[PDB]
Amino acid sequence: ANGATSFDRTKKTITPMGGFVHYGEIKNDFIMVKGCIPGNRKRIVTLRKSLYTNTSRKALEEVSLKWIDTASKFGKGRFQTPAEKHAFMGTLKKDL
Amino acid sequence: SGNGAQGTKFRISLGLPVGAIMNCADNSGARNLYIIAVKGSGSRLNRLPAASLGDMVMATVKKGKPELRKKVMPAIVVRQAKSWRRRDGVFLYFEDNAGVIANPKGEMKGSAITGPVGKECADLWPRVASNSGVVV
Amino acid sequence: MKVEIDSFSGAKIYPGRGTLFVRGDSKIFRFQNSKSASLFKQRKNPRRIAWTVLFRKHHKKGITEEVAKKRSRKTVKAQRPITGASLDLIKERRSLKP
Amino acid sequence: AGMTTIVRDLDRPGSKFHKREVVEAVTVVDTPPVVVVGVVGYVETPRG
Amino acid sequence: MKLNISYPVNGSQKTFEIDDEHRIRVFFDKRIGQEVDGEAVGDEFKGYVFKISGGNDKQGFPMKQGVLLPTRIKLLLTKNVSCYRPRRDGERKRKSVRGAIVGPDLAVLALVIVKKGEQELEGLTDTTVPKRLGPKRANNIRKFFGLSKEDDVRDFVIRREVTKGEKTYT
RNA sequence: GUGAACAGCCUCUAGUUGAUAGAAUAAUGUAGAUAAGGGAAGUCGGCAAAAUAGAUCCGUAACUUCGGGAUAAGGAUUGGC
RNA sequence: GCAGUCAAGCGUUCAUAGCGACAUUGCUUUUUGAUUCUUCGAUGUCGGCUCUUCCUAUCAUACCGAAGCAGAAUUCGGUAA
RNA sequence: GAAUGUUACCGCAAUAGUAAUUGAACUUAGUACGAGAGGAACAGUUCAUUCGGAUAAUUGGUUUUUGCGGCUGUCUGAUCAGGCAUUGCCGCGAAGCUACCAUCCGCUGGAUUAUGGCUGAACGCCUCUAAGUCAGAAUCCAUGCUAGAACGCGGUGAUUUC
RNA sequence: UGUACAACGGGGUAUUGUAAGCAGUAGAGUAGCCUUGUUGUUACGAUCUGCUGAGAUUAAGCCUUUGUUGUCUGAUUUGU
RNA sequence: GAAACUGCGAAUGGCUCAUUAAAUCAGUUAUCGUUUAUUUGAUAGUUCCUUUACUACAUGGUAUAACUGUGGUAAUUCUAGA
Ligand SMILES: CN1C(=O)N[C@H]2[C@@H]3NC(=O)c4ccc(Br)n4[C@@H]3C[C@]21O
Ligand SMILES: [Mg+2]
Ligand SMILES: [Mg+2]
Ligand SMILES: [Mg+2]
Ligand SMILES: [Mg+2]
Ligand SMILES: [Mg+2]
Ligand SMILES: [Mg+2]
Ligand SMILES: [Mg+2]
Ligand SMILES: [Mg+2]
Ligand SMILES: [Mg+2]
Ligand SMILES: [Mg+2]
Ligand SMILES: [Mg+2]
Ligand SMILES: [Mg+2]
Ligand SMILES: [Mg+2]
Ligand SMILES: [Mg+2]
Ligand SMILES: [Mg+2]
Ligand SMILES: [Mg+2]
Ligand SMILES: [Mg+2]
Ligand SMILES: [Mg+2]
Ligand SMILES: [Mg+2]
Ligand SMILES: [Mg+2]
Ligand SMILES: [Mg+2]
Ligand SMILES: [Mg+2]
Ligand SMILES: [Mg+2]
Ligand SMILES: [Mg+2]
Ligand SMILES: [Mg+2]
Ligand SMILES: [Mg+2]
Ligand SMILES: [Mg+2]
Ligand SMILES: [Mg+2]
Ligand SMILES: [Mg+2]
Ligand SMILES: [Mg+2]
Ligand SMILES: [Mg+2]
Ligand SMILES: [Mg+2]
Ligand SMILES: [Mg+2]
Ligand SMILES: [Mg+2]
Ligand SMILES: [Mg+2]
Ligand SMILES: [Mg+2]
Ligand SMILES: [Mg+2]
Ligand SMILES: [Mg+2]
Ligand SMILES: [Mg+2]
Ligand SMILES: [Mg+2]
Ligand SMILES: [Mg+2]
Ligand SMILES: [Mg+2]
Ligand SMILES: [Mg+2]
Ligand SMILES: [Mg+2]
Ligand SMILES: [Mg+2]
Ligand SMILES: [Mg+2]
Ligand SMILES: [Mg+2]
Ligand SMILES: [Mg+2]
Ligand SMILES: [Mg+2]
Ligand SMILES: [Mg+2]
Ligand SMILES: [Mg+2]
Ligand SMILES: [Mg+2]
Ligand SMILES: [Mg+2]
Ligand SMILES: [Mg+2]
Ligand SMILES: [Mg+2]
Ligand SMILES: [Mg+2]
Ligand SMILES: [Mg+2]
Ligand SMILES: [Mg+2]
Ligand SMILES: [Mg+2]
Ligand SMILES: [Mg+2]
Ligand SMILES: [Mg+2]
Ligand SMILES: [Mg+2]
Ligand SMILES: [Mg+2]
Ligand SMILES: [Mg+2]
Ligand SMILES: [Mg+2]
Repeated sequence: ANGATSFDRTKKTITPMGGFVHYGEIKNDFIMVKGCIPGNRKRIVTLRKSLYTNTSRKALEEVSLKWIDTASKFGKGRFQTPAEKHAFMGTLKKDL
Repeated sequence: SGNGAQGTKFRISLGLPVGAIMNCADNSGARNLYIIAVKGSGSRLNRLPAASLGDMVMATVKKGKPELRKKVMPAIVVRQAKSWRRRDGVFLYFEDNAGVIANPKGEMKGSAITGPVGKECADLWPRVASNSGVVV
Repeated sequence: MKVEIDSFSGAKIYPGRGTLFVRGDSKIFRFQNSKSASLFKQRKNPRRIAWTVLFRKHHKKGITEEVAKKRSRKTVKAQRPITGASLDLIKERRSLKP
Repeated sequence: AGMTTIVRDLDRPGSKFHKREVVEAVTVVDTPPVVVVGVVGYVETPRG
Repeated sequence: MKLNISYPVNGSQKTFEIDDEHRIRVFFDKRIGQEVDGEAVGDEFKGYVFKISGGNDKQGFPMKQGVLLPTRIKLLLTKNVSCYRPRRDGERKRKSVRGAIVGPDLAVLALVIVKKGEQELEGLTDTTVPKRLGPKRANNIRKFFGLSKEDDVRDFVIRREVTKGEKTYT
């Protein structure tokens, strides 16, 4: 329940359906960073402490996540959990 | 924007470069608005000044009451066509391009506004809020 | 955080996903993606498109166990006589006869 | 690893979007514990 | 949101306001006619099973059974239907209605007890309000008391005492 | 065979399979294409490109040397069985 | 084309806040001339598009000083490309 | 990319380059000032322009995924399944590439200029200046950022037997 | 010579939008025989329906893997 | 006798002269070509079941306003749950 939150509550990791495209499943501790970072997926990346203390009011804002999208990134993603997908479509030809 | 428009405006995708013609949504008699400029725009070599929903433009009237024609007057874009995106993360677009003729203060000309209106236009311009039944 | 649903397909539209269309009659149409969005603009009729919710509904597809029996009911069998009627004289008045 | 979307309520008193939800792009970086295999010292020199 | 709850056995009704959206969130995406297990509403309601009978959203608009939707739509109304009282003969009016699917927009949810929990509720299973009126017509008296029409109804009609000054009447 | 057709597209007969080759698929090109919103604001200039198009029916202005203008313009229609 | 010095005058009064006659000293080389040194066994010879860099005699943006600067607006000047 | 033993890892930083810009609204304030008409700015806040460096969650664009479906003509006796028409045509189309058509990010110290000052003689007075000195700008030098001198450099690992 | 690598197969993800085959009292209808009909029968009919959100494709720069098969010492060159 | 149900009325009135040129309208016809609340006058022994162990006729059925009580909305001759 990495991707779960106070508001979300459903137990799920951050890994999108069918995993991150081109990467994998994220089975360990991670950083989530607002917005986009330089470099591409799978690349070695350094996260460094800031060189200055910033006030700015735009920083310092303590934020709590509401909901994180766990849907598939390998297509037009619809469902979040594999449960929610069986929930909505129901029983299929293979299944039970 | 910038004159008599109370509050500020978050950036919205530009659907109307100069020369675009949009429907006129009020009862002033004006059928359409030909955009000759955009208030409070920028400058870059060869860039076309563009207008977005909520902006104030200078325009003319191509079809309309001949007393509205051959003259330049300010107007406010009430509806886009080009899909724009609000902070709440939605990508939305109207059916037609439309705006109403307005005095520099940002007060209307006619008393009514036919069709829906963007909130970004509404929040920004008080008088528009008055005459607009359907917001967004 | 409202998860919306598509006005064509019927699938849930989670935040940020898809697109929104304000028709001239000021009726709103939300799509989960370009597929429904186009198909809507193509004047396709969803009850004719096999994968829409409308379709499977109208054609009655996969509703089986939602058509079965259910138990929801209650039991009371009480006595709370007419007001101001002295319900102390309203008990011994009814054991009936027969 | 890649990216995803997040929704949170915004606290920015004065902003039109104060107290209202905003969807936001993010990235994720897989960061399993690094391990310390050595330490090097450095001295100041007129050269550097 | 506020809850307007009613015990159809006693005739008792009390309101409860519930903050903390998670607790509220049990009712979401739920229709009118579906039942709720009250463990999740709180621990005071544990073991009580509820019924969603209606309610009013913000702006107070009523719900309507059957409309589905978690929204507010406009409908043409006629005689003998909910949320419309006609002011003229064959008068119809197109009015706004709120959907029957519960949503966070609702200011008040109308609830009807089905079964009783393990804890007595302060104003409900505790107090009971007697029916306003007793039988009027012939056999209804007979069939309230099961009289097997012989027994002479006029004895079995219910009487209401009232005091006029120092003179009490029946 | 399709169709109005010696058009275009596909085949029978006959004749070919000749034009250095291999591996890749950067920039730039040459040739074929697509682009949200706007719509000539580009430019000497709509250069280019795009739009139109068959047939049946309906409808068709100025003006004219009465012969025209004229497919004027503007419309609806088209499969299969 | 641009900037000086003298200060009769303009500026209600007051030469020089801001201007400035008669004169006079200069700078500049995106004006035009004047000349004809260089290229006539050829340095592609309008304009635009485009891209870079440089100049400051600064239109704007930074900080100042002055006023016939109350405020607002504006004008003169400095450091400034 | 030869050669400064070989090979590998981690670093230093000469020198060179450098970057951010401009506006508006709220508030200050119908305040200061003014007879009035009119009417500011400093701090605080929210956005915006031009610029730059990324980036593809989302949305849009692209389609030889020739992925799926549809359609015309013809050819394989028919069916199934297919071929040919310079990618035959059409709808949808993942992946990638990509867009102020999408989203994110764009640092803070010092020394100065003009200028306004302190102290202060020359010149018993007076003077920001002569000696000495304070404050100071979109400037400057750093910080930061990008290269890394292939003839600038440091630390560390392993260093061959037929 | 091992949470080794590879080629397939499985599962997830994703795209299209309901496969072939078979069946039906679906179907504007149409023929042929007689026992000339108190659903008379054998068939044929664009299309519809059910099995069937099926079938197909899915890494070629998707995710994954207790299954299967196979691979794991050729060449050159370097010294203070 | 409030309220409310029920029944009736709200289609008369009053106003205006916009359209309307064989339309309206006028006089004169027609319904053996139709509908008509009301008023007025006439008009109804028949209703059940293979027809002795029999059907409530000394009269069969609930479901609602008003009311009570819990509610929503800035807001109306709004109204919801019980
Ligand atoms: C381009 N050229 C060319 O072909 N010959 C040269 C000529 N030299 C000149 O003196 C002259 C006078 C007028 C002109 Br034009 N030019 C020409 C310039 C030049 O370089
Ligand atoms: Mg991905
Ligand atoms: Mg994706
Ligand atoms: Mg230009
Ligand atoms: Mg004209
Ligand atoms: Mg109004
Ligand atoms: Mg598309
Ligand atoms: Mg797309
Ligand atoms: Mg050749
Ligand atoms: Mg060739
Ligand atoms: Mg070749
Ligand atoms: Mg190319
Ligand atoms: Mg295309
Ligand atoms: Mg275009
Ligand atoms: Mg156009
Ligand atoms: Mg034009
Ligand atoms: Mg032009
Ligand atoms: Mg021209
Ligand atoms: Mg043209
Ligand atoms: Mg051309
Ligand atoms: Mg086109
Ligand atoms: Mg012509
Ligand atoms: Mg036809
Ligand atoms: Mg003189
Ligand atoms: Mg003076
Ligand atoms: Mg004078
Ligand atoms: Mg000049
Ligand atoms: Mg001359
Ligand atoms: Mg010369
Ligand atoms: Mg020469
Ligand atoms: Mg020459
Ligand atoms: Mg030459
Ligand atoms: Mg040359
Ligand atoms: Mg030449
Ligand atoms: Mg260029
Ligand atoms: Mg003075
Ligand atoms: Mg100065
Ligand atoms: Mg420069
Ligand atoms: Mg310089
Ligand atoms: Mg050697
Ligand atoms: Mg104010
Ligand atoms: Mg004054
Ligand atoms: Mg700039
Ligand atoms: Mg940019
Ligand atoms: Mg195909
Ligand atoms: Mg065919
Ligand atoms: Mg077959
Ligand atoms: Mg062939
Ligand atoms: Mg050919
Ligand atoms: Mg794409
Ligand atoms: Mg710093
Ligand atoms: Mg002093
Ligand atoms: Mg000084
Ligand atoms: Mg000095
Ligand atoms: Mg001195
Ligand atoms: Mg700066
Ligand atoms: Mg320094
Ligand atoms: Mg920096
Ligand atoms: Mg080096
Ligand atoms: Mg070294
Ligand atoms: Mg192998
Ligand atoms: Mg199907
Ligand atoms: Mg490649
Ligand atoms: Mg297997
Ligand atoms: Mg009348
Ligand atoms: Mg009933």
